Amino acid sequence: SDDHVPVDITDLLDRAAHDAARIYPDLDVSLVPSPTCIIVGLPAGLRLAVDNAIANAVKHGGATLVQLSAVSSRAGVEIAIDDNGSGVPEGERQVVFERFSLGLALVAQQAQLHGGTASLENSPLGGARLVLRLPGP
Amino acid sequence: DDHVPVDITDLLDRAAHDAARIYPDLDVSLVPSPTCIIVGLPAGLRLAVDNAIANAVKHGGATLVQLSAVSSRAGVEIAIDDNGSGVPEGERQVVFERFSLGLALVAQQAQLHGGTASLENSPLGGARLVLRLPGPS
Amino acid sequence: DDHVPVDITDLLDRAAHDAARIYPDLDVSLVPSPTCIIVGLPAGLRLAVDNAIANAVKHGGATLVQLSAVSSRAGVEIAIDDNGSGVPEGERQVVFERFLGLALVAQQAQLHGGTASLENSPLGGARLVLRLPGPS
Repeated sequence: SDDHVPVDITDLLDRAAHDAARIYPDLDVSLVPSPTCIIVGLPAGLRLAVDNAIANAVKHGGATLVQLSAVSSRAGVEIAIDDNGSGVPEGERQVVFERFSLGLALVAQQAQLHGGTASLENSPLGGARLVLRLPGP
Repeated sequence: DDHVPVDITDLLDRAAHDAARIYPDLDVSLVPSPTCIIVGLPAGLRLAVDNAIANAVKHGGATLVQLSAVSSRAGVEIAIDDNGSGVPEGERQVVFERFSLGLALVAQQAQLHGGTASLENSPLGGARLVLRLPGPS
Repeated sequence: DDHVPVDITDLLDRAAHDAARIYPDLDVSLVPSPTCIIVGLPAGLRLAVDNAIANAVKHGGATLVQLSAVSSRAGVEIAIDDNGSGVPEGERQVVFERFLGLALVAQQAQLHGGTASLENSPLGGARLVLRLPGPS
């Protein structure tokens, strides 16, 4: 907590999409225009969570399209990773957040370390929409 | 585990900055690299890097060192390249079996992370120590 | 082995943050310092820093303490400087033999093949220097 520093979430997502582009040659991955949101947290952990989300979308959902977004509000930030993959069935969302890599346990762990939550929804893109809701500073 | 998210790329950047202060006249830097997060032991990873720089300078007589990290689905390949004397091809194993020219600390850390440490010939002229570490996804 | 990689810098930071909570009317911080990883005993090294701070405050009446780490090829020099009343010159070796009482600090220095000594601090009180050899 004394370990938490300023984190430009939008910048983090931008760099995340860029590095993911180089790792996954199939992949159309981008940050959707978002206002600049700064929170206090653990930049490695938050980047890990995004990396891990993108990695599941591709390795396990077979996504060829991923969209990152950040929406600011008085409560904090809502980070979403949307993909056009096979998705995650409503019935399977729980094991998935308990499983380490389909396994998103790293995401739930980092969400919790930040006082926040990670949840799965369905994406307009066709696959999963993973949502990290982190309290603001 | 006591393993936590580690931004390998930032670790290298700090290592090079700190090394440049200990070793006057050493030209040491992180080469342009994507941000790579793994789960690992930041004190042990930093120490492995520190040890590799120290061996390059103290025993290889290096005046130029470049750190790098290359990311893949498999994880990360960290390299410490130097312009020193190098390690002859027939001598690499003995060097890894020795503590500090001795790189056993490096091998120990690589093994703790489920990866490998090895020596190659550097484009700079001296040794290239490569740590290959599995990713978290 | 008991001795494991220790980020000394991070250790000093945690020590300062916790001390700032424990002692009323204390300004205690880590001064900008490189990351120094040594191999050592984390519980014992933290105890040593904790003990140095406790001595400065409780016995020295310090209201300001600065922790710092300087690295070199030989290892790390950890310093705990204070604005308290200091340690009298005639006491500065013997204090490391007693449990005002710094035996815990000397014990950890020795376990690490290092040294602990006391000098005057630019802040007015004591400067406790702990020099630990590096792992390379």
